[PDB]
Amino acid sequence: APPNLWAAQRYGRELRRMSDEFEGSFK
Amino acid sequence: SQSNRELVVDFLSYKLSQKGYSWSQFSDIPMAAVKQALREAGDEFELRYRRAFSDLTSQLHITPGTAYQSFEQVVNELFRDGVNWGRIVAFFSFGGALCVESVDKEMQVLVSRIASWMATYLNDHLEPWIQENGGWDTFVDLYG
Repeated sequence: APPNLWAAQRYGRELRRMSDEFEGSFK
Repeated sequence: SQSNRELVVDFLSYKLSQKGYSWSQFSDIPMAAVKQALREAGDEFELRYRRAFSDLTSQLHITPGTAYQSFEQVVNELFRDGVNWGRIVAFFSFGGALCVESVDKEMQVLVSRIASWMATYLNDHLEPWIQENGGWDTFVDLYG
């Protein structure tokens, strides 16, 4: 993917990290 | 599923109304408990991770021209590894923040387009996992 989409990639990777932590927060 | 497109529409409308906008300004076992859990899960996620939603339109250089690619890049990465209920909530909030900000920056055209991308993604890549996991009732139970 071109550089113009790498930011969206890093953002997605960070998003995954925050939601995995969120996931781990469930009952 | 139409219930899935209904989940997307419900959630986005909620997020939009939440900022003064109305979903109708851009578009032509129970689900009530599901819509509610998602709404809450979304608010909590957006609250605990405010940073990831600050200036999304800026964080991604979003335009009606690059919107789809950006959307798909974020989402394919988000689920690159697989699926969790957590990522699914993240998926919803992301699309929601995306719409709210598109409207804020005179790109209201993206709203319905985003909904379509979400529903399509929900139905094609998430639905199998959802069902395999017991359906949305499982989320309602596992969340709050």
